Amino acid sequence: DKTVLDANLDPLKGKTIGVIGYGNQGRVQATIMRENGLNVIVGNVKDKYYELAKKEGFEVYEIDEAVRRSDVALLLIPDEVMKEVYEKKIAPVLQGKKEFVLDFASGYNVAFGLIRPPKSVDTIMVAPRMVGEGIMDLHKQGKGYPVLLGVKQDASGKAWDYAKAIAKGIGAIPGGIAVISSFEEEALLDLMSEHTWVPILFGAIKACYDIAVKEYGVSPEAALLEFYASGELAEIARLIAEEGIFNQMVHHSTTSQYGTLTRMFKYYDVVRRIVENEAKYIWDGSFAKEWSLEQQAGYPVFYRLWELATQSEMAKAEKELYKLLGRK
Amino acid sequence: DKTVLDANLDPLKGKTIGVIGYGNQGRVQATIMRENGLNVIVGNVKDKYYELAKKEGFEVYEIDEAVRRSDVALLLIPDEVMKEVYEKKIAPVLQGKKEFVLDFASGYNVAFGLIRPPKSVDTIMVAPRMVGEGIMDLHKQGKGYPVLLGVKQDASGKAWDYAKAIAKGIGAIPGGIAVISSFEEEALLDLMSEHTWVPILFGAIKACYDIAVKEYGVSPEAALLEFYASGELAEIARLIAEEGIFNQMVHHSTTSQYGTLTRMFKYYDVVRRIVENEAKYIWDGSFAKEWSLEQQAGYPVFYRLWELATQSEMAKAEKELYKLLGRK
Amino acid sequence: DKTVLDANLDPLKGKTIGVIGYGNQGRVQATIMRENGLNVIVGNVKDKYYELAKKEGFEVYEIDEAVRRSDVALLLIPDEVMKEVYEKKIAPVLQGKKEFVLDFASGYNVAFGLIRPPKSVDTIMVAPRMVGEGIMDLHKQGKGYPVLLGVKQDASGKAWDYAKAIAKGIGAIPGGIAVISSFEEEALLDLMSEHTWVPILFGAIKACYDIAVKEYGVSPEAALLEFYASGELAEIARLIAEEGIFNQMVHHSTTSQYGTLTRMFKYYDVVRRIVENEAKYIWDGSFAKEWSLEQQAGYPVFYRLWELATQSEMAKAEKELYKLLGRK
Amino acid sequence: DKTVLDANLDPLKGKTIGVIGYGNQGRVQATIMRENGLNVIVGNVKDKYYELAKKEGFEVYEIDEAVRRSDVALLLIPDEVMKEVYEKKIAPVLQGKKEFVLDFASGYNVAFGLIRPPKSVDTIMVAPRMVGEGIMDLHKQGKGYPVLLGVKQDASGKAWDYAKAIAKGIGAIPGGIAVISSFEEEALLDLMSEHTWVPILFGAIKACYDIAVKEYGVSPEAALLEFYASGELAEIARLIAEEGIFNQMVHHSTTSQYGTLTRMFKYYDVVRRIVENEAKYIWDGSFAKEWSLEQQAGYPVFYRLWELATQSEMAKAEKELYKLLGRK
Ligand SMILES: NC(=O)C1=CN([C@@H]2O[C@H](COP(=O)(O)OP(=O)(O)OC[C@H]3O[C@@H](n4cnc5c(N)ncnc54)[C@H](O)[C@@H]3O)[C@@H](O)[C@H]2O)C=CC1
Ligand SMILES: NC(=O)C1=CN([C@@H]2O[C@H](COP(=O)(O)OP(=O)(O)OC[C@H]3O[C@@H](n4cnc5c(N)ncnc54)[C@H](O)[C@@H]3O)[C@@H](O)[C@H]2O)C=CC1
Ligand SMILES: NC(=O)C1=CN([C@@H]2O[C@H](COP(=O)(O)OP(=O)(O)OC[C@H]3O[C@@H](n4cnc5c(N)ncnc54)[C@H](O)[C@@H]3O)[C@@H](O)[C@H]2O)C=CC1
Ligand SMILES: NC(=O)C1=CN([C@@H]2O[C@H](COP(=O)(O)OP(=O)(O)OC[C@H]3O[C@@H](n4cnc5c(N)ncnc54)[C@H](O)[C@@H]3O)[C@@H](O)[C@H]2O)C=CC1
Ligand SMILES: O=C(O)C1(C(=O)O)CC1
Ligand SMILES: O=C(O)C1(C(=O)O)CC1
Ligand SMILES: O=C(O)C1(C(=O)O)CC1
Ligand SMILES: O=C(O)C1(C(=O)O)CC1
Ligand SMILES: [Mg+2]
Ligand SMILES: [Mg+2]
Ligand SMILES: [Mg+2]
Ligand SMILES: [Mg+2]
Ligand SMILES: [Mg+2]
Ligand SMILES: [Mg+2]
Ligand SMILES: [Mg+2]
Ligand SMILES: [Mg+2]
Repeated sequence: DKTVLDANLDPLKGKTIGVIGYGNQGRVQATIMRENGLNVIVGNVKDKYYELAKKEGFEVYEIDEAVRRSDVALLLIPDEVMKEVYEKKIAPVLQGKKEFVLDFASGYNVAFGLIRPPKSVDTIMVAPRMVGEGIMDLHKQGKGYPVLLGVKQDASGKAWDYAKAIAKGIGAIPGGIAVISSFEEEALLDLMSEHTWVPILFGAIKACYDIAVKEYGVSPEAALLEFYASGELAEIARLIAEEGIFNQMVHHSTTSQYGTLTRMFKYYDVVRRIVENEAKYIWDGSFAKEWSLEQQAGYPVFYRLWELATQSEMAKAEKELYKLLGRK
Repeated sequence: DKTVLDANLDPLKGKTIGVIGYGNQGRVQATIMRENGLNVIVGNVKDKYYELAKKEGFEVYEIDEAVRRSDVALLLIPDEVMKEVYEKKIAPVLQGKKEFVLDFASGYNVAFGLIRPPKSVDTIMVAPRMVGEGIMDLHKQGKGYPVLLGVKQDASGKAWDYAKAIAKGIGAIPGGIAVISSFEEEALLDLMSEHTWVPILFGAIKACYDIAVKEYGVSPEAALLEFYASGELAEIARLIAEEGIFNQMVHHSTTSQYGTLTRMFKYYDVVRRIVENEAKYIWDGSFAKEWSLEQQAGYPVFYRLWELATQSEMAKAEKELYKLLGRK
Repeated sequence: DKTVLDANLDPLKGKTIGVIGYGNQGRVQATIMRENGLNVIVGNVKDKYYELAKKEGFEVYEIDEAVRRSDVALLLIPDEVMKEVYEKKIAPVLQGKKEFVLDFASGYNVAFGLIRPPKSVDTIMVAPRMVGEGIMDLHKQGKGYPVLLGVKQDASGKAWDYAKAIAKGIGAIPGGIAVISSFEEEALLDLMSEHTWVPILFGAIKACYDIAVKEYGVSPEAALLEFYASGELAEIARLIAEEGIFNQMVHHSTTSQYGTLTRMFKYYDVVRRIVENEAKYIWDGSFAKEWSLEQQAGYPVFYRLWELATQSEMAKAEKELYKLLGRK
Repeated sequence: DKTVLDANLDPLKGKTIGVIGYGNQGRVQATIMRENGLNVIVGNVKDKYYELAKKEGFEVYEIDEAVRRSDVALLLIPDEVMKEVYEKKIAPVLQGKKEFVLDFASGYNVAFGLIRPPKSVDTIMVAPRMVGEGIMDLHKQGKGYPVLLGVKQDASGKAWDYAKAIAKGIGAIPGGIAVISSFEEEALLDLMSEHTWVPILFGAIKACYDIAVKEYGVSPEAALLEFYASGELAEIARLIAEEGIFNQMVHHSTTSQYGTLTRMFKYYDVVRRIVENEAKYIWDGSFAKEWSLEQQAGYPVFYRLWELATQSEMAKAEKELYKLLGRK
């Protein structure tokens, strides 16, 4: 199938590599690669992270100076401002090149056309799915992790070879796997989660609390303990990742199984409709517009919602309680 | 407030205690109490668990023989068959008593009237919220855990004193806390979760998979990795339990925060309606009827759904994949 | 294709066979097989049918005694009570075996999990589609008939070989055919008919009668003669089975063809919706629950409907008329 | 209650005050305060208003120069551009301070997060409800007026003391009153009016005119005279402010009272729904976004609507008429 369990490391040996940033990924992937036998450099904004990077023994020039020396570059930085940074300080230099290769962690800014490098640059993606600390939590075990790979532009007939070369250049395969997928799929997926089941889950919990309290005379403490103040969800998620989502429920009671299955097959259509709506909203590029404008206005809605959420009853009760249990 | 952080241990010292069962709770609570300085006994069906109980040094008679010797009894056994067991082998003996006390882990069978002991028995509840192994995972740390307490019938003016006595008799407070609550609240809560956000979550995930695959040319492996085959959810749940549900999201990107909050406040009404419907269905006693009948018929629906779920596309793909990653 | 026109008879020669029942199928299939050169026995409730079976020269022990002697067993008895009979008088004995094979006529009780034999028994189906008398009405002609075959559990790598062996052991192929199909498909099909076009047909006839009488001043006799008191439908059905459903209509008038076709293509969506609803109701296992409970209550609805139907106007008129025509 | 009828003047005596602007409020409040015995200064854009300010005897430096000298600052300028002005010319200087206090007239830019001063500055509000000329029209009478007060950030445990100090520093209490209220309430209120009853009123008048003319053959002049070209509304509003909204209607005829009351209680739900929608739209921060973007695009909609309104029939007729009556 489309999977790839291991591959070569030929094109990247002999070349210099440009790593932009020393955050979560940047540090991890960079240290890994240095330890994989390659000549690498770092580009960073001269601040605390720069202190830490030069600490760990990585020569760090300015961004553009690291792009002049390298024939490859990894832009391991945020998604909300990368546009301007690329426009001012990277595009000029890049125009001062002929054979180059650029790789990202996310496909947001490219899938939607906010960044359109020239045709003289092979354009690719390599994206994992962790938060970043799990990857050292796996590397010290000598394991490997899974990732997604994509190619946007090939001007060398070699983008895929560089793709798998990089893949092995970060310690994913062998030990994990590597999937090949467009920039578009990656963005679509990373967003669907952030728009569909996470917020639905949270709203459902909030509603259960509000209902139980204001309509059957229950104490906030008990509600919080049942719903999320207990680590039940965490163990469930672990068992899911280990055994399987359904096989997991065998460790539950028959009553729970019955209710859960019935209600699942009873509400599948509604959420399906919702997911359709949101995925369509995304595929078209509307959400990117919405978000970019909300940046350009001053983040008002962001502000007001962050306020409302924290000034809700549930949050205050959680505050009192977490205080009681010593939890910070 | 209604909370209780510590209390006495007076009524239970000098009396014998009857522990019915040696499963997860039974073993844990029983060993704890023995180690808390009390004279205890065990009643069990003579099978593997009986071997393990007599192994760990607990004299174990027959059930009814343990109820004749004890003035207290803890029925630490399932919720689906306990009815018959109480009718045949416990009610007679109990009628052969005057001052007795009975406590449960769950309020299902009592809140709905499937078990109505005489008026010569103080009736109570003590219910934690773990799965059971976390409690030793906390006891070896000398900590304490939270629980719920309830009283159904008082024929001694002392049910609450026995309640807190038991509470401390199992190593919850001091170290955790103890909430007081009817049998009804406990059942309502344990069920709302099993009917509202768990199945909704699962259906949403399933729908995201189905959509992404059958409508945007996406490979199954990537979908599974993004949604649940990765341990993302587990870390999120842990951070929730530690910091707070909302404060958790600070460790995410602004884009995720924005989308999540907007969509949460956008879909809150729908799930609210759903939760209303289900909670009402429960408060009335309809679900208990449904479930009892489904038992009396031969568990057909249970069977067919357990089949359909496992014969779905997502499950088969998860099978192939988990095999690849070595996960059992 | 999946069809099978003939096969072997090897595994069943040398073994003893257990036939449970001497009703329509039991007698027919048993006599056929005896005449096909096999050593067979019979198990039956000692009543009139037992008299008839021992009459026709089949040694008949008790049920369980016939299962102890046989390595195969055919449960040729009803679907509504077979559960208890299997639980009490068959499951014990079967537990007293290692290599066994069990076959049914219908898949109701198995497809829905009301009967779950051990894993040490190959489980199969062989189901024809007649009412039973047509099969002798074909055997004396040396023909063969069609059937469905299914396998639920294979503990021998041989369930299919036994399947076709049995198939030929009853005189179906060669002469007819044999289709392979799950238990589930068989039940689904046998029920869809009993829920979709039969009752719709009957209700349509009833409605035509009621309308014609109470709204255009027509005589009951004429209505009954036109609709069903005449053998028109029978000849139509015969021609359907012989030539084909559509090619049949050539023997009609052009007017009939035109009206029929137009109205058929005009009402196809409605009945489609209905059929969807009912098939879904079945696939899930709800109907089995409904029916089992209606048994457990005392067949009240059954009773009241059997009353209403017979106390309707159409039935009384049919009574008077059939009396006139000498029809019993 | 929350009201405050008079308070102290202690913290502001000995300190210098920074007044930004010399418009309606700026001039009024500044002259008042100077006349209340305080050392004050002015910051202004060097234009006509600057001429007038230096005319009236207020030393006026540049904006930032007035913020360097003052330990307090009052930003008495518009709400639509204040953002940039604060970003460029005020934030730097303010960063060059430790103990500072800032007060506004409106809470728009702060309630929605368009301006977030540091935590080393106590942030407050003092907002009246006039248009500004009424305040001298009251001061020469030695009266006092009502205002709203708010505190956004306290880094001194003294924000409220400065609040009431300022309050008395402008001649409101004693003589009027002072209410305490968040920035949020002030903005919400100032906007609800501008979105709910003003535009509804205007649309109702417009519709009455259009209807009367185009459907019962009436002359424009009469319609205009009845509806608003007469000063009826003004006298009604005055009586409202004086006596009370309802007690006002006693000076009317019984017929008017009856019709008005009935129709009021008959249409209360509709407008309630409308008001809910708009208030919700505001609380969330959507309107601020809308307005900021409409600025960033070039005020197109503003333009087109200002055109349509003036090119309507009613406006032209009003033009002809007001000309007739000599009204400019
Ligand atoms: N939890 C996470 O942060 C994960 C990030 N990703 C993706 O990788 C990218 C981020 O990777 P990380 O660096 O590990 O996360 P991060 O949030 O720590 O990235 C911050 C980095 O960007 C640099 N930076 C910040 N502001 C800058 C500015 N104004 N100008 C120039 N440089 C600036 C900083 O040097 C810093 O190293 C994102 O695009 C994301 O889609 C993928 C998986 C998880
Ligand atoms: N994950 C869990 O199992 C938790 C259980 N509870 C509640 O506690 C009760 C169950 O406690 P556990 O024993 O720890 O769970 P369990 O599922 O391990 O219960 C098995 C025990 O029940 C006894 N038993 C089982 N079948 C029996 C039968 N036919 N006849 C006589 N005795 C039989 C056995 O002695 C066995 O030890 C339930 O009511 C549940 O509501 C509360 C929190 C979590
Ligand atoms: N003729 C029909 O109505 C059709 C029957 N089938 C299927 O075959 C099976 C029945 O086969 P048949 O015997 O030919 O129909 P049947 O209605 O004549 O069944 C009566 C047989 O069941 C046995 N029996 C009845 N009550 C019993 C009891 N309380 N305890 C023990 N044994 C009892 C008797 O030995 C009797 O011979 C059904 O499951 C049906 O799904 C399939 C095609 C047509
Ligand atoms: N009738 C009104 O306009 C009232 C105003 N308010 C609130 O008070 C504030 C306005 O108060 P006023 O000064 O009396 O109204 P205003 O409209 O006369 O304010 C204009 C002032 O802002 C200065 N200014 C204008 N454009 C500038 C620019 N590009 N750069 C720097 N400075 C500029 C001018 O020097 C002028 O003094 C607003 O925030 C409003 O919410 C409250 C009650 C009524
Ligand atoms: O909600 C609960 O605590 C569970 C139960 O079976 O009672 C584990 C699912
Ligand atoms: O910000 C992202 O990209 C997250 C993801 O879905 O992987 C953490 C939320
Ligand atoms: O209904 C009838 O009798 C038919 C006719 O053509 O008249 C044969 C169909
Ligand atoms: O509309 C009018 O002129 C009023 C009347 O009573 O006629 C005063 C209200
Ligand atoms: Mg994301
Ligand atoms: Mg993600
Ligand atoms: Mg439960
Ligand atoms: Mg629970
Ligand atoms: Mg049938
Ligand atoms: Mg049939
Ligand atoms: Mg305003
Ligand atoms: Mg106003």
